[PDB]
Amino acid sequence: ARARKGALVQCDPSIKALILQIDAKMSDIVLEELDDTHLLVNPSKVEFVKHELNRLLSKNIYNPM
Amino acid sequence: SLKHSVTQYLEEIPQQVQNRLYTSPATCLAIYRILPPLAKFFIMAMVFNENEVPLLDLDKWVNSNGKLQFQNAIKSMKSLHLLIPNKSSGTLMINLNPTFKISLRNALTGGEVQNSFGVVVEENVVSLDLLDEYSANKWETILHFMVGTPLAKIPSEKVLNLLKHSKLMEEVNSTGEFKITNEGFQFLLQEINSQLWTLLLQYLKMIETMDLVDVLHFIFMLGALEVGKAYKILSETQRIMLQDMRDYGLVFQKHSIFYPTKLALMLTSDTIPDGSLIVETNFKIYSYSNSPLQIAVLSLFVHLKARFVNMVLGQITRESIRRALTNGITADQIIAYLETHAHPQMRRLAEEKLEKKLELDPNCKEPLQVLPPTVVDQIRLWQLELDRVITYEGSLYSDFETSQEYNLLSKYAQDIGVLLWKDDKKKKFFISKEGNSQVLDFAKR
Amino acid sequence: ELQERQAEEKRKQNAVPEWHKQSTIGKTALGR
Amino acid sequence: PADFVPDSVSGMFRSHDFSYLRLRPDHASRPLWISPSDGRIILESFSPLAEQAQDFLVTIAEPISRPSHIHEYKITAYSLYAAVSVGLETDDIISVLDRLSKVPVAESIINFIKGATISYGKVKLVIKHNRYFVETTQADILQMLLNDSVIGVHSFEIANESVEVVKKRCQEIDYPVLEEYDFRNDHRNPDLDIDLKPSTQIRPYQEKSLSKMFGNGRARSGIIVLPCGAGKTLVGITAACTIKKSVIVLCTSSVSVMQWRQQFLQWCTLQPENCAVFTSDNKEMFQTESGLVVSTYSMVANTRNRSHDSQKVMDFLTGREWGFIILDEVHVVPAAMFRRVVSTIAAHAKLGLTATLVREDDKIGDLNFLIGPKLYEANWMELSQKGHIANVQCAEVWCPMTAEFYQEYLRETARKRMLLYIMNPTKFQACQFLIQYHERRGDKIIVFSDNVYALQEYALKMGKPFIYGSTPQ
Ligand SMILES: Nc1ncnc2c1ncn2[C@@H]1O[C@H](COP(=O)(O)OP(=O)(O)O)[C@@H](O)[C@H]1O
Ligand code: BEF
Repeated sequence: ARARKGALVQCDPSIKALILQIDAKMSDIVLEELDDTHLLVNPSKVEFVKHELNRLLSKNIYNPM
Repeated sequence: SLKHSVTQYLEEIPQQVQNRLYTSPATCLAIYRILPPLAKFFIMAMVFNENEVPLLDLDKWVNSNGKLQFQNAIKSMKSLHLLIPNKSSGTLMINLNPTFKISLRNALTGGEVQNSFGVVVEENVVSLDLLDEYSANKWETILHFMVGTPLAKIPSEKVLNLLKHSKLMEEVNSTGEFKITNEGFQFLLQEINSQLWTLLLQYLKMIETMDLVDVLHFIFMLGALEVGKAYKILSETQRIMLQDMRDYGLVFQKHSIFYPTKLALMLTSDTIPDGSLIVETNFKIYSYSNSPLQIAVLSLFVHLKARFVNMVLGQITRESIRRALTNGITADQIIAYLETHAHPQMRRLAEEKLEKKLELDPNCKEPLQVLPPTVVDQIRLWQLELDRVITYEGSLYSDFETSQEYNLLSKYAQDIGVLLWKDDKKKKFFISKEGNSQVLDFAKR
Repeated sequence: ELQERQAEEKRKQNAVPEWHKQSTIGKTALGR
Repeated sequence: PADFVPDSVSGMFRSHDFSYLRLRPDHASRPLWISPSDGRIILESFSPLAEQAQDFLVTIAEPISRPSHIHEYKITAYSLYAAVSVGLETDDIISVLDRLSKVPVAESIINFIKGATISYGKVKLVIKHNRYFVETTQADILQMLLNDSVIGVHSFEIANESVEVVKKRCQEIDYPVLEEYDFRNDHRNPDLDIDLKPSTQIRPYQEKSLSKMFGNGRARSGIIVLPCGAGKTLVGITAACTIKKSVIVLCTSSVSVMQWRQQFLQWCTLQPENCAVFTSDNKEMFQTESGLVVSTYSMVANTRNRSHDSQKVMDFLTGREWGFIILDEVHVVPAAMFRRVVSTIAAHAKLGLTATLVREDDKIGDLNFLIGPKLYEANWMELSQKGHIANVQCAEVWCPMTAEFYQEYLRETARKRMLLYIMNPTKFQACQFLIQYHERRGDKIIVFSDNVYALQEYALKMGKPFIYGSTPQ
């Protein structure tokens, strides 16, 4: 019997690894690993990872000028 | 869902208030028109005869084929309380509402009407020059404000208050701006008739304490009035409402006599193309439209590049689509707008594509897709990109003393539909923030 | 009948796969 | 744009709104829209006069996109420079442009057409006895060419190697050079009697390409672009058959060179005795007065290390004065060193054949002063619907990266990252299923792979043949 407030993140392996890399740079991102498709993240960092992660993914997609 | 929305509102009205709504024949004539054709046939039969007819006689009129319609018609007729079911002598006699019966008879027979249709001053005016421009501009001004495109004059606070208080055009003071919502895009998609009912229907619900019956006596009476004619002066509540209606581009006032507008008659019943566009594989847009409405709506999810007098050219971009999606517009709505506003040339070639598809293999009937399939897939794929990251709010439960307790609490959350994830091996589960309090209370008990 | 059978086989040889018939986005992603 | 009130939505178009101009009463018939600022051309393919403009536009405007209904062209200096070459003056372009345009032509567009459509046809470069003379039809040009800082009826010599410099210099100056060959009156060069056999069937687009070249009657140097497999090889055969003079062919492969000779022999009436193949295998050259040498750029562009067997052939090629050069896959000539061949070898006319006229760098535009302008280009979908080329169900399969490999993808560097996500196990499964499914369908499958290591691993895992650089011919 113990509750822990947080944000449950559901995603795919590829997104999971990206979150880990961001967690490696910023420790507070990930609070605990649940499974291969679920992660616990800090609520405050949600608004920042979502916008920054898109910039990182922008490299994989070619936007013509 | 034009009549359904209006009919649905009339059902929630109490029967005691519905009786008052039938006093004015003007409203009765409109409420008579909204019913299905079969329902109207029976109503016209019962109105002029002062007798009671068993329901079995009504069934005899309908053929076996139309039996299903007879169920919807009777259910809809009974829901409005226009048809009063009276059971006596072992028979379920059927009768019409006396007030509705009397009101209909007076109008059809030319009897006293209590000025339900108004009066005439014989001071006709020019409608195309002023009325059409005024209401079209006034109805366009609210749309430009809705679309967000700049425009000097802004709508009055009366309608603005209604918009914010309504789900349409969600606003935030902290943001300091107004943006369209999912239903807002649907509103822009609806035809002018339904596009007017939605704002009016919201107005009916917004008003509080102006009597509910008086508001309906005015709106329905407005449709009866004929454009380009004068009407003397009306209820006290209707006076402020008349000014309020002037803000919606429904009634034009010179400053004693009020003149209805084209939109007033358009409310009762219905009534190359402008707005038609071509979509290429290069995500380019070429709209054969010369009108701010088509241009304004296209800019929601299109990055315009140039324009001509007769046509407007643009290019779809991820940024423009992302901006539209951020406002809550679903890709299904976007494709519906494109499909239902496709150029005839696209339809003809698309029909040929279907004919060619059926010509080669007529066994299967593939859907008629006007625009190339790749555009739909890419637009849907862009939607998937936004939905990639999924996050919830809640609490994680762990450190359970016994598996039975872990299963009990986790099973309880599943029963109430607040469980988001669980793992038997780790004896941990996650529940939504909404169900946190319920789970905690169950844990204590 | 053989020529009709050959024509049917010829048509089958030219028919496109199933995944081309319908847009397979909603279905589960390809894999093992 | 005079006395035109801006619209409430005019801000969406940043200096691009073209509503200030008026539309002609005959818009329903005229199929053309002209952009007064960027030169973009929107074409109606479902309205009258569409076919009459589908050919004129391609000559004066390059095609950006040509989908089913609405084609998109654009007028540029290079596009105009290509049209002015084939007997076209400013008046013809303006007259047709106005007659087909729904909107009036702006003054800026008129100015642009006038400037670039008057340069062609005042300076000629001629070759005699392996000596390059810049011959001009008027004496006034001497005060220009001889006085130019770069250069150096009147005719003066010019360095053979410096051709690449003067030709680019001629682009900067008002008058560019045109390479026209009057093969009818050229008797000094030995002629070759070859013709297309009756079995040949010239497709309609092939005839149109030739008409744009021989319209005036004098062969023009330039580039012809046709879809892959459209028959670019046959295009060179037709030019050789009508010119009837010694010709040399450069092709960018060893197998392809073997393809050209077999195609030459099959399509035209060239006797085998007059044909010589200059490849790595055999190095014997024709001894007849006129013949054909089919080689590759590496055999003509190499300068440092040439074999003793290949050195005599190079002297054989250089000693004689060729009358025509066919550069197959001309998309490789503007390279750093391949451009040297155009200045060294002697030829009175030059032709370029390539299915694709685009490349990563900006040197593609240099082709104008290297071999000449682009004469003709052919659509892809137009031939697809006419049965000339097959229809394709293009597809793009998205294979998700496996979790294990993707972990190394983040830490690994760019050079090694490529190999990591190219050999994910999921791709192996998809390829095997597709191969089996398509094989039972009676379809011949081709699997491309730029990575040799992956090619061998895939080939050995599936027991199928593989080909790459080291494999012998
Ligand atoms: N007129 C024609 N008649 C018959 N076959 C032709 C004709 N034109 C081209 N082909 C065929 O097209 C194929 C490709 O020719 P090729 O010159 O290699 O094309 P490209 O160089 O444009 O890729 C060959 O099989 C050739 O025989
Ligand atoms: F394959 Be070809 F030479 F375009």
